[PDB]
Amino acid sequence: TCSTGLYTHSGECCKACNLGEGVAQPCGANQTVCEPCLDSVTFSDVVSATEPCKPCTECLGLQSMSAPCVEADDAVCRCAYGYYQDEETGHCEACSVCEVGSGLVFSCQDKQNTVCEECPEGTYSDEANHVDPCLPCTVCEDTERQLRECTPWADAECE
Amino acid sequence: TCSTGLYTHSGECCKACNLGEGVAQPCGANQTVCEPCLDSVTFSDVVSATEPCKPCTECLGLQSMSAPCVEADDAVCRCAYGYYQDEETGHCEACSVCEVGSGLVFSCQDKQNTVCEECPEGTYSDEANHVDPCLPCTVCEDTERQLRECTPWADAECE
Amino acid sequence: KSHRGEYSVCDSESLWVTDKSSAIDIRGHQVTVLGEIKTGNSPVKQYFYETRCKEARPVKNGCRGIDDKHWNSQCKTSQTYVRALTSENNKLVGWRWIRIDTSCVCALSRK
Amino acid sequence: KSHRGEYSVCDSESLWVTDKSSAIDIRGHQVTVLGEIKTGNSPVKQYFYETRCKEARPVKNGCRGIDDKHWNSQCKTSQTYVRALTSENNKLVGWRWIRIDTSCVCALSRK
Ligand SMILES: *[C@@H]1O[C@H](CO)[C@@H](O)[C@H](O)[C@H]1NC(C)=O
Ligand SMILES: *[C@@H]1O[C@H](CO)[C@@H](O)[C@H](O)[C@H]1NC(C)=O
Repeated sequence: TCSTGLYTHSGECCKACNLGEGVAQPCGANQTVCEPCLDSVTFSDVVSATEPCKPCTECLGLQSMSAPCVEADDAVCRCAYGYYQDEETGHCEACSVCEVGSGLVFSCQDKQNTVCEECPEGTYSDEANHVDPCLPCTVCEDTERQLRECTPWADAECE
Repeated sequence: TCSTGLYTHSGECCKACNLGEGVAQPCGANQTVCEPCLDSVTFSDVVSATEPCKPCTECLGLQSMSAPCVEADDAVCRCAYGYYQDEETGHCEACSVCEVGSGLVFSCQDKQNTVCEECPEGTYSDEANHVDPCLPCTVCEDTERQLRECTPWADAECE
Repeated sequence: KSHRGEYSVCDSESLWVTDKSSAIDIRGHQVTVLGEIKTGNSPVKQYFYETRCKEARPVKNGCRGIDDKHWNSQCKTSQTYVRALTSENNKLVGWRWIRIDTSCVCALSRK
Repeated sequence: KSHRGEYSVCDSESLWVTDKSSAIDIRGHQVTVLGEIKTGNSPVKQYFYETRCKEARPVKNGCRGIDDKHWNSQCKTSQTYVRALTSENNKLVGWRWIRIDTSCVCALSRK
């Protein structure tokens, strides 16, 4: 019971709304009414007797959703494909590319930018992106004769 | 209504238990009673005023399940991995293997037995199974001197 | 997954699909996919986690790391079965197994 | 399943998994997996369609069709997310996204 009082959070009197629920009617003179949060529109991640269900956060812009707003949790946004979360600021830069003559070591993903190497010998990279490693040179069988020798920026060419 | 009568299948009087439901009690004195079939244990794939829910069939032996028994459909069994349904008989033999020197063309499918080819030149197969095609021969680069030349049954071997 | 000293042969992308309205079930029929699922009762939304190929050709010929000298190759989105609350011609609401995009795999063919 | 002319780099198998009792959800917690789903009338059994690699190394060195001269390779089973009726320490029953085995893919590493 709680005739007109409100003695609150853990303070027994008024009921709290548990996870997945928010307050619809507070402790008025009557007691607190809870109502279920609406899956993927509303969430409550808190046990509280004042908190309404909160609106689901939207991952916008350079962000993607990696976990859906659900009845007890806000969505988790993460920086989208081609970007990483640069600590030394709030935001998210484009993932650096491994230029021509260079290729992938560590992918670009969380707080972590692309890590590239310059192609070691007998490998080449002829593009600039953040997803190709250095590729092994085409070697050429006695039967064909190569024009171009392999170079860090371009495969050998053959026939 | 059907006082004591039973005028049946499409003859209106007695109700029929629809798909996914079976008869609990027939037109006895009273109207027929339907109860719903239990997902994955029982099913009714028929509209009827006599038929109870039927027990799910079990895929056994040389058989796997490829569609689960559900409320309106028996399980569907097919011949397991490594076997095919042999028309000229009831059941299912082992898929033939592509012997040494031979490799896969068409996989051992449903009613379809493995189809193999003897390996064309510059390819080999050193195993006997029903899943490998002929593999291309290792060629040996200017540097290396191979002992074994490639053969349909074994790759060239190199140092 | 993640990565360390390794690369995929084919590259894939994921997404949440919130507006799927019809699908092909396991018995090969066309069914309708409900937008939600009645519970005790706050309804939960029906949506799907899907993954497909980024492209068909990560590098020049097809899949990364294939001996393109002796094989053609291609990254193909493959599907798998997931359960969905569904109806057929608006009449038989219930759960059915349906095909959705779930991975990206390399398919070979000989030259 | 598959078709004609082509081969997989890695081989997979599928199965209906009926006895899964706990999984890891998308928030990375451990959750109990209910054995059924209460409907209006009849409960429906909760099980899963899973698929995994037949083996790590289909041919001698790893994945079918890889230039094994220049790469190591391996068939790895990958997971994806599927929805499941779940509870956490028996107390918050509802739908949650969980990881299950869904495909087999080839991973490369340089020699
Ligand atoms: C206060 O609480 C009671 C019990 O829930 C409710 O039925 C009543 O209508 C409320 N007060 C009024 C008079 O509206
Ligand atoms: C005959 O049908 C009615 C309608 O459901 C049922 O309730 C009644 O019990 C039945 N007769 C008897 C006495 O079993």
